[PDB]
Amino acid sequence: RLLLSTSLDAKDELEERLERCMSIVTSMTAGVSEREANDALNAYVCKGLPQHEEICLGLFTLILTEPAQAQKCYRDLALVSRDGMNIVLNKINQILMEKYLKLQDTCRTQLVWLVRELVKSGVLGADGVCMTFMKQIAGGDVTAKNIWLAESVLDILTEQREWVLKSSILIAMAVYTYLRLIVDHHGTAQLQALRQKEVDFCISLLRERFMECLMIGRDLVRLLQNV
Amino acid sequence: DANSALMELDKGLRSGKLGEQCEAVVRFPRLFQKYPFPILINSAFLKLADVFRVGNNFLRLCVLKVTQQSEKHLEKILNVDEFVKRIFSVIHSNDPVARAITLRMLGSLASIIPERKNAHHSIRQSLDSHDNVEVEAAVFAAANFSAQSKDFAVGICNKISEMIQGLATPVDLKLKLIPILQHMHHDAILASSARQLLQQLVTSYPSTKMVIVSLHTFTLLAASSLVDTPKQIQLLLQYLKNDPRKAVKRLAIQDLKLLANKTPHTWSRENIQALCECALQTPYDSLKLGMLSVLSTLSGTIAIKHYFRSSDLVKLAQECCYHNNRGIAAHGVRVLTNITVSCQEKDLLALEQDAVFGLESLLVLCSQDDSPGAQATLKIALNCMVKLAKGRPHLSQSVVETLLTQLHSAQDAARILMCHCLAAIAMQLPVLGDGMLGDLMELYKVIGRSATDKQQELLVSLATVIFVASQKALSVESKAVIKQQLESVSNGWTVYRIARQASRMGNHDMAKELYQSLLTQVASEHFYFWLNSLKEFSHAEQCLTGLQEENYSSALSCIAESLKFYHKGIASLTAASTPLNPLSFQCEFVKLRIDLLQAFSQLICTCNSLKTSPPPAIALQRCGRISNQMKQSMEEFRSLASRYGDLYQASFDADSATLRNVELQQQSCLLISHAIEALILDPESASFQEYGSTGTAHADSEYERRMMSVYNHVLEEVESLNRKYTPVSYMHTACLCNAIIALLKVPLSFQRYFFQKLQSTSIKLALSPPIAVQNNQQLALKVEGVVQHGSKPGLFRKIQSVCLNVSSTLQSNMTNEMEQRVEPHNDYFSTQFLLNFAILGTHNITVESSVKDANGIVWKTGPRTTIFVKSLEDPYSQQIRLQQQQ
Amino acid sequence: DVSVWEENWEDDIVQDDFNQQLRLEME
Amino acid sequence: GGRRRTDALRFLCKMNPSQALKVRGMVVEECHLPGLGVALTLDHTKDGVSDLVCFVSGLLLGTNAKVRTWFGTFIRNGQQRKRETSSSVLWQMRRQLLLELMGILPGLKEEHVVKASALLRLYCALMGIAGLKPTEEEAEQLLQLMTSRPPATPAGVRFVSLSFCMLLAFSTLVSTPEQEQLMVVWLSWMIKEEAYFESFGEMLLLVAMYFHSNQLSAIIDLVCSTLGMKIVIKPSSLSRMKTIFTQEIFTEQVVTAHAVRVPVTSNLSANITGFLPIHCIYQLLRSRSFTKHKVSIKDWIYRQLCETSTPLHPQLLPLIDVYINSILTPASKSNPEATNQPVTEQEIQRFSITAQLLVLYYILSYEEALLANTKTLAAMQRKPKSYSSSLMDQIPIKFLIRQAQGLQQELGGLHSALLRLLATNYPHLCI
Amino acid sequence: DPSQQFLQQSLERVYSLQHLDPQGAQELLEFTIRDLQRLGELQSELAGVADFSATYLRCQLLLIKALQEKLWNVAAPLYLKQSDLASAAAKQIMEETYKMEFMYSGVENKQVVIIHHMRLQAKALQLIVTARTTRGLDPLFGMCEKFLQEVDFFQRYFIADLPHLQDSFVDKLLDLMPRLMTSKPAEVVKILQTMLRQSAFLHLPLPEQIHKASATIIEPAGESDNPLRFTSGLVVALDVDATLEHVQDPQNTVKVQVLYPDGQAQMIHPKPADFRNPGPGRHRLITQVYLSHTAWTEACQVEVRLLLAYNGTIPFSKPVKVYIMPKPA
Repeated sequence: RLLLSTSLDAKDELEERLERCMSIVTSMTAGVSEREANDALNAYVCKGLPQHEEICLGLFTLILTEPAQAQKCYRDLALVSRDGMNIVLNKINQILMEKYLKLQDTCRTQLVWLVRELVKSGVLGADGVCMTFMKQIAGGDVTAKNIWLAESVLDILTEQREWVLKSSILIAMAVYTYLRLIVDHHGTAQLQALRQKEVDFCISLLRERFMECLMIGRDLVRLLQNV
Repeated sequence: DANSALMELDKGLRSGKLGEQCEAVVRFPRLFQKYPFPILINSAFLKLADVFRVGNNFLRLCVLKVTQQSEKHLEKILNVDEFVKRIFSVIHSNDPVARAITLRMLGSLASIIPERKNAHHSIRQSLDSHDNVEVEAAVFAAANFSAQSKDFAVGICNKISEMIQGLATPVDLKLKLIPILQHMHHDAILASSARQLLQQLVTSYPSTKMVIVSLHTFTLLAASSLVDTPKQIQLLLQYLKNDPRKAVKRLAIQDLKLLANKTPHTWSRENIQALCECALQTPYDSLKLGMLSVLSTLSGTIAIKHYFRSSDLVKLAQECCYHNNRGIAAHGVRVLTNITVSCQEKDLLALEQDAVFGLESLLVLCSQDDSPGAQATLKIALNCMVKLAKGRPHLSQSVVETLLTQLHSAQDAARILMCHCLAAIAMQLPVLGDGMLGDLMELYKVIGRSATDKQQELLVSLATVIFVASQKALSVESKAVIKQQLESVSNGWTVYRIARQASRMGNHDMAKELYQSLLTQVASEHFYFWLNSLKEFSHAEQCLTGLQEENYSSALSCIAESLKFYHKGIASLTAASTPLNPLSFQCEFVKLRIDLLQAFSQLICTCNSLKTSPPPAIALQRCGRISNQMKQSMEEFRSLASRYGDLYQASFDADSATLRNVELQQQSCLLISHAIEALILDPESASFQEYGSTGTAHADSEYERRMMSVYNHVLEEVESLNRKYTPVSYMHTACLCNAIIALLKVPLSFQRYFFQKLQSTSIKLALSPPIAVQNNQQLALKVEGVVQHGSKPGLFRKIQSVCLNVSSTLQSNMTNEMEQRVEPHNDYFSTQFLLNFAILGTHNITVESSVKDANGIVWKTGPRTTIFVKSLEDPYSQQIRLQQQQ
Repeated sequence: DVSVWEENWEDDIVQDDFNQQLRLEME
Repeated sequence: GGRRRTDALRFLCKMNPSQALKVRGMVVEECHLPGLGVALTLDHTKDGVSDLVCFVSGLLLGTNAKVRTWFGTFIRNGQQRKRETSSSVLWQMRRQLLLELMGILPGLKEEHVVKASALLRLYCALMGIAGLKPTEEEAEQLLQLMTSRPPATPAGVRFVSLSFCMLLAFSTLVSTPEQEQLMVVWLSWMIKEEAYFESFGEMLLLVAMYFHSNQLSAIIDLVCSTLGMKIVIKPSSLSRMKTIFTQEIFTEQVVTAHAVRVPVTSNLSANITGFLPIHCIYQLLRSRSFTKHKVSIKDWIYRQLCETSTPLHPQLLPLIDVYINSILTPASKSNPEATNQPVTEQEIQRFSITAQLLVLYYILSYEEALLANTKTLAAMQRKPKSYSSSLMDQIPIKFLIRQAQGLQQELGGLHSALLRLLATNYPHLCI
Repeated sequence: DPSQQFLQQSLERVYSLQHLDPQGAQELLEFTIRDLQRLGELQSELAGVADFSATYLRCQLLLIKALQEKLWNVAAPLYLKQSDLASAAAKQIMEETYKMEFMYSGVENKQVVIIHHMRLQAKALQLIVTARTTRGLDPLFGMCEKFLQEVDFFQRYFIADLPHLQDSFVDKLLDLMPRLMTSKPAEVVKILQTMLRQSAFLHLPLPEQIHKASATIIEPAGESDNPLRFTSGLVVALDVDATLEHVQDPQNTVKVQVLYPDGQAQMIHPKPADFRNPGPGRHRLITQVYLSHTAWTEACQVEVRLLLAYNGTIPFSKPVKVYIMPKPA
């Protein structure tokens, strides 16, 4: 399977929808060359709306499955998406904030790769994905995997600071969240370098976007006093 | 990346703001140019069709522009059904503008989706609408679909008949509707029905605009459908003779011009008779000029032969050649020139003088007019007299005489064109008369202080005719020429072109002087070395002019001195080679010239050795040393001929003249080899059938003609000595070395491809590869190459099929030999080969590329690319082999 | 259109790179 | 055995001098006994250009790579062995070249410039392919040859470019400090010269920008392209040269001044490739250098845009975008194009359709920048300096965009940007 | 019918105007073959006679062009076969004569005589060029004896038709037959060379009804990137479907051919049972061709084509190709 569980775990109807998506996306491909595969795929997508959504979710799950298949299916999704995958991004948000407790590590890495691809490509609505993924970071915890995930999304945001600049509210969300992470994190030399990177980025955002930081609220001062 | 760029462009489409949306839409065709990948094209067009369906009218028009521009890419659409379905949905919109844009979209897409019935019904419905924009769009789409489909064509033919017959249609829409009928050439009965409709149209709508449009459409229909061309020509002639309007007559002229250019053979004697009668009767200069242009175009084909003496055409041509208007005179004299050259009937020989004198009158008329129309008429007249001289030498003499008489008083541009014509005359016809040379020298003298700007081209053309005229060497007149150049030119480029012409015509001493004078002006390295090499080659060839008949010691001395100068020149030349324009042809040609001269030197040495090394007392094996040396000489000359053939095959880009020159060099090598064989090695085997029409061949150059003459003389000399003497007689060597000095007497002539290279084509020859592969899994290699071109692709040759040959060898054996022929098919071919390697070790894979032209000749042109591959087996196979090797 | 001489070398509508540099070098 | 065979062939050739060069050609063809070929050339030599120079240049710079590799291995082995005992013919050839060097040195005479450049190319071929370590006297003569001052002819431009590439390729040649300061005063004099730019100035600007950006690999590519062979240059030497070059002879101010002095690339387009002065101007403008150094870039940009051919060079649109962005600096900004005769005469002494479209795109993007900045402004009252509405009347926007639509595939990005501008700011023209 | 009489008058024009100079003859021949091809494309009914006449006139054009080549006024030692066109001309005329004889159905004896006459002229041209290039007397004697044997075979085969071939090449050869037989190889080759130049152009009689045969493979269709994966050494069977029209004896004459991407050109004989006739004037062909080969480094394309065998074989349809990926053990 994809999500870690056992026999006693409830049969998750969302996961069964994902399994049906696996069935249709894989069995329709049948290991043929990508040309006829995407031809038939576009036919099935344009047949109707629910099957279009099913194909999109199948492509999304394939992006979480295997690296080469993730590359090919992300290519096919960008090629065949009709509405720009906005409701697909909505379902991505739902699956993310609901099933992150059970998500496998390889699926986590491939989902992070998909998030980086979406941010770099500048697909509309990526700000929502960024801020809901940001929301899942638990404060006051020192788990290695969570800290690695925080560092990875921080790297994504730093390389695409201009995409943050064009997203007005995301500036405030990111700076506040990274201040909270700063007051949370300390103890190790790697955490010290991470602290340096975070404080440099936050100071740069605060100076360059002071007017945008005005609407954060008085809790900004609360974070300031501790650092 | 392709997909990255695609979606980064797509996010602009979704932006909502119209500016970004239309920006992305018009950005799409560039993306197609970057990535001609059918997956990407299909997805992009689906997105285009979606935004076309949902977007506003301006965005739809932008998508229409993109579809029209991206015509070449849309046949690679996979999901044509969905694409056209979502495109077609907009046709139900009440907005007439949207319906018009959709109709235009379908018309653009008609190539990939003909025979689609709902689209046809949509076209048919909109044709009878009220909104003029929608009706015009429907007309355009109907044009496109009728061009593609067949059943739609007859349906629209019927609808257009009943619509034009109807009274609701306005005049302008009727004008727009008629040229739809030009696509009714899908079958005979449909074309005939369209012909009846057009006849009805011209009868019942006699005003200017629609008779114009209708009879032009009938002309195009008849051109496409060849069945009704004679009656169309008859109808056009009828409208030319009867209709009084000037515009209708001029269209008749243009349509007859088109038909003459597209099908001269279909014309009958009656049609030409009618056209000549029309030309005689009409008084207007413009109509006469046009119809005489049509007649002249007809005369340059087989229509004259079908026409046939004194007749209407001859009388018309004679009358028009003396007409006041320049164009009418030009076309008339061209008709006379064509009729004289084409056939040798008695009345034509009687009237050939009339053509010449009329041509002289036109020449004196246009010699000082100095206008672009005058320049065009002068070019026509000069081309006509060049062709006439090529046909009539006894007329060519008087042609040369009048050309020289009018040269002195003509203007500068007229003099340039006259000199070009005279150069052509002299080049094709050898016996021009050295009395020409005095007039040309006198003209060259006075022009030395004529002008500064246009004086340059006149100088180079005059120098060209001087060199072509001087079949023999020069004199102090060359000193006068160089003195005038140094005093007045002060430009260098003209000096370079004059030296180039000198080297072309064999006046190598003049070339040496000019190149030596010109060395200081240059500024680069490779150009300096190139000029120095040309100077040394000219000096080496001027050394060749010192030969005299029957003197063999001085002959060997001159050959050795020329070898010295040639070696210096080739050192300088191979110093001039650079990655940009590597002098490959020049280097190989000079190497082969050096090797040929070395072969002549060794052959002279052997002819001297016949008396210098008497036969041993131990001893046609008596003269053993001479026999062995003649064997070596035959081997060397055979190898030289083979290498000249290799150069010929490699010089695919070269023009006809360069190829003929290289063929002449190879023929000289073969002549010497055959002379050696017949005289020495086996006169019994020399059953030559050389007796024939060899001397009657039409030589296109003085150098070629002299080479063929010496070939014939040497061949007949060899035959007389076939059996008359012992095999190692002194007469054999005497005749042989006489042939050598006779061949070397004529100066080497360079050609276009030595200096100027055109039709530059190469092969990238990409492939799918320091390399190794399992022996059990035999290698499958995919090869593909784009065929580059420079300016005009098919100037001289036209690549008709690429030929690929690949070989395999170890120890770096010919184990994988197969030939494949593949066409460029849009100037980018591809194919694969299957090769096997039974022997474990180092294998070299040599892949060769050859080009087959339209004529069927095979040209060895492309890269001799080679790749190394290692041969090895998998571990477990080797393990079981070792274990079971009992 | 027609041309007075077919083997005329002064036709310079198409100039190759070698002749392009050579003309510019000394003019 | 080899020496005996070479001596026998020498005696044979001296016995039949006329066929000596035939033996040399056979030597080259068979790729056997190069020392014999060099000795035969030396013997046959005894003003023009010496046949030895032509022969060695042909061997080194010829098409056949086998001959090049064979001759290079020969000369390298000859240099390595015996440490100049004067026995090998290689030292005789080098002494002959030295005599030619002393012959060409006097600035240079009128026609001697081309021969000197040819000798420089020959020595470049040697020190690059052969790996021949030059001697101290060789280095001194070469550096004396670099320092000369030809009479600013196209041959002079070629010579100075070759000499500059020479200095770039081999920092071991200059070596000691007095030769170094000699070369820097020579470089300063070359900077002060103006007639070279009618070329050398373009590549000089290019190498200065590459050093500033530290794109040493690009330096190697440009130098190899200019000379005409591939050479391994060991970029550490280039860093050592770049130190003094940038810190003393090319600061940002002086290179900016030279760049505005540099002529434009006439009829630029995608047909001509590689880096160009437009790229250098774009990099400088990205760095905001002109406003720092108080230099009027506007005239250069205008004259460059006037000179354009039908295919669109990709760097033109970013250049115009940055230049417009350069007009909106708070303290001091680059001068915008004049409302007077440049723009007006561009839109009616004909000018290219591409030039008209580019300048029109400049006007429209400038209007957008005005609308974007005037929202904030916070600068001097002359900061907008907007073009007169009367000027906007003369410029035919619809006709030029029709022409652009006709010529789309040559001007892809230009056409797309133009349509964006039309739709976003002239919707009434988009009915 | 306007089209039928148009074709008739065009052919009559060619037959009347063949006596022009070589330039005019070549131009008229080119225009006529273009017109005949355009008529065949435009009307499918006359496509048979149109393509038949186009092939015959193209044979005549190839014969005419060869006789105007440069080598006829250069001595045999100076000849070089790299620039030669006569050999290729003879080869193309041979192939087109075979196409004329076998491809088109409904051809009567009165057309076969002219087709074989053109074949004889092509063989004569081949003899001429081989004599030109070679120098040994014995191969000339052998080749000339073989050519005379072919002439004898032709004239004995069609004894009832010689009066209707007046002024032709074979008629003039028969008039000079004893002299040709007795003469030396050089004299006979020269006299037949100058005889071939002056030969008249026979008037081809149009058949009452004639259709060209054609096949179009449809089972692989235009193929796709998808390769037929299977283990190496073993055999993968590929279906073959084609629509054959106007083939006289398809169960015997038609042979399926598959070309691997190398010198190995395997050939197959479909059994007569699989051929089925759904309607008159056509033939369906269902075949299951079997293909095997060793392991390949990656998927490659394999060509399959229809051949029309006779008593050799000729190409018969558009060469379709398919992708094969033989996986290892």
